[PDB]
Amino acid sequence: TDDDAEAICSMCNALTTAQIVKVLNLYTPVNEFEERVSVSFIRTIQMR
Amino acid sequence: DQLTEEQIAEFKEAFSLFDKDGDGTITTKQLGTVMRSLGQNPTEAELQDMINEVDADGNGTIDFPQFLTMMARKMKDTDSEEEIREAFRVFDKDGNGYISAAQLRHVMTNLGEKLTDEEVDEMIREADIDGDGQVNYEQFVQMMTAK
Amino acid sequence: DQLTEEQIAEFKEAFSLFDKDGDGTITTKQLGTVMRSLGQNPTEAELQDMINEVDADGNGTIDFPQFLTMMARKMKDTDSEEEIREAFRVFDKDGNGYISAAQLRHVMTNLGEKLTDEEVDEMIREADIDGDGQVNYEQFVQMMTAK
Repeated sequence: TDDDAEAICSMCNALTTAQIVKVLNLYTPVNEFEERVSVSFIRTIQMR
Repeated sequence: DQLTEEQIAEFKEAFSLFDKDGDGTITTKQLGTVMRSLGQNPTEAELQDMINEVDADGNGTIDFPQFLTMMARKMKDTDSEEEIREAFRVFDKDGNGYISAAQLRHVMTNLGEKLTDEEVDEMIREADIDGDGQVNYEQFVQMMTAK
Repeated sequence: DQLTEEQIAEFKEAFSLFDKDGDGTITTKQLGTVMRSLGQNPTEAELQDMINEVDADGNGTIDFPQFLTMMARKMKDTDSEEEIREAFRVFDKDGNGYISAAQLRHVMTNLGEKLTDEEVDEMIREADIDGDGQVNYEQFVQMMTAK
């Protein structure tokens, strides 16, 4: 959710934006229940 | 099936525990709550199965004899605690018998039937589980399924 | 903990006050009324437990010496106003410091032993919060103190 995006933006003080987008995009669902990050989330993080 | 008289009296007592409507017949909405409070665990999909089987009339409140019959069928097949212990030890990876509270909370919230975060938080709060330090699942399983 | 002579005399005075028979013995219902009125509050289950312990076999109607003996074996020191307060807080489903009149009447009528409606209305009236439909637990405990 976008609320998750805002909470992320709150806790991303130290890391640079490029590092943040890299780490969030390169996450992969190791197990079945979790689900892959959606492109809209990347966009929201980038513009935020 | 066979149902003892004390069991029938307890079923009557539970049949209107939250019958704030005053009808005297518990609704299917809290029916699963009734069974869970009565010591036997019905699956939510199974709970919907019973609801669909019984609510064919569309009344919304289960009849008492139907509830007793399905309860007798429930006690016909009782889940073993050792099965839950095997599942918990399977979930743990290190084999130390301790599982991270955050990991278990995440597993409960995400996989399968969603569990409200407040339910999980109350589960840790009651079971003296520590978030930072992994807590043995064996003692918690024993205390919950003391039977 | 055997009873002292002064307490025995006061107990015999209460016996006489409830000695409707007038022969120095009282019935099981009268004996339970004595027990409840004395300040100690053994549950209806507990009252039945002591009744079955005596079995009304020594004298048919319970006499004063048997009452003293059962006191000697059934001192009730568990009564405590703070225990009443914490039990009331646990009983409060809402947890907002107010126990709903509807909730308490429904519990008394159904949960545990069946309680008559007149008595329940008596408690709701004596709480003096009958109009609101939700009795404050704190003030209820403050007059529980005399109970």
